[PDB]
This record gives sequence, structure tokens and C-alpha cells, in this order.
Amino acid sequence: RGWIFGTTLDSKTQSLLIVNNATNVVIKVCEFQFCNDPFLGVNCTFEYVSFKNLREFVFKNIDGYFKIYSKHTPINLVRDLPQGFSALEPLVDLPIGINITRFQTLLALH
Amino acid sequence: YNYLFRLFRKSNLKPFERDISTEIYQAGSTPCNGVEGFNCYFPLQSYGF
Ligand SMILES: *[C@@H]1O[C@H](CO)[C@@H](O)[C@H](O)[C@H]1NC(C)=O
Ligand SMILES: *[C@@H]1O[C@H](CO)[C@@H](O)[C@H](O)[C@H]1NC(C)=O
Repeated sequence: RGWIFGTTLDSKTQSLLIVNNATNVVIKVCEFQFCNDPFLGVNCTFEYVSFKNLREFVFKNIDGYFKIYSKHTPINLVRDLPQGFSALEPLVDLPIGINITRFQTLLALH
Repeated sequence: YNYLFRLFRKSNLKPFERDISTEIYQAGSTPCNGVEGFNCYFPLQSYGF
């Protein structure tokens, strides 16, 4: 459902949070008390709001911009990445300004 | 003194990089352990306009 990017990931210095909640995407750059070990149930300076499914994403961080590209496709051979070619297309280009060196993903759990 | 600048850092900023961290700078041979001291300084300064 989303990702966390930064250096420490501890809110003593800045980190970028991205979350999808099926109705929206929500994006924040902040230093509040977030999760100790990130998951979801089944002190700010930027904010924004919008196995057959192979979903593909690309993330890169250049001159203070964080850039996202993506694609969705079915995969009839579901077992592993398919052998054919497809191209990802841009989503967003965010002026977030962070020195990102580490990242993590977010999962829905019982 | 309500305005400040950074005098010390581990390395230069990249273009449009930004940094509000308050870690003590080690200027020399003795480490700082999270406080000012011998060869150890807070990274910000004020103009005193
Ligand atoms: C609030 O943000 C500052 C950095 O701007 C950070 O030092 C502080 O730890 C943050 N608060 C919490 C609860 O982490
Ligand atoms: C998704 O997040 C937005 C912003 O907080 C909120 O308005 C919306 O109700 C959320 N959707 C659900 C299903 O909770």
C-alpha cells in the first residue's frame, strides 16, 4: 500500500511517506511520531493528496525532485516476472528536497 | 537573533537540498557524544542584525 524514504526513518530528520487507501493517494514530508515498525490494519514541510495484477513502479531523486513512473498489466503466467517488454509512464514530480539513502514498503496485516 | 545560518556540516548540500538537523559537529580528534565540548560545536549561528 505504500513506501517510506529517508536516511534515519526516525523523525529526528526528515522522511517522505507515500500511502494509498483505495479512495486516494496521500503524501507527506514530516518529523511526527510515525510507526515503530511500519504496517496498517486490514514537524511537517510538504503535503499532497490525489497475484495476476503486475504493478510496476520507478522512483528516483534528483536536484530536490522525487520522480515516479508506473504501469499496470495482467500476467497470465502469474508465477514470476514475464519475459516480454512493456514501458512505464510518468505519474508525479514532487519538490520534496530530501537526501534519500534508504526506503521501506507498507503492508496491510491482521 | 530570530534569524540563523548553518556554519558546520559533514558535506556540502546538493542543489535544492535542505537540512534542519541539529547534530553536534566534531571539529577534531575528540568525539562529541551528543553534546558541545572540546572540539565539539552546535552547527548553527545567528547574524545578530
Ligand atoms: C520534530 O521535528 C524535529 C526536526 O525538525 C525533530 O528534532 C523532532 O525529533 C521531531 N519530533 C519528534 C516527536 O520526533
Ligand atoms: C483516504 O484518505 C483521505 C484523506 O485522509 C480520506 O478523505 C478518505 O476518506 C480515506 N479513505 C478511506 C476509505 O478511509
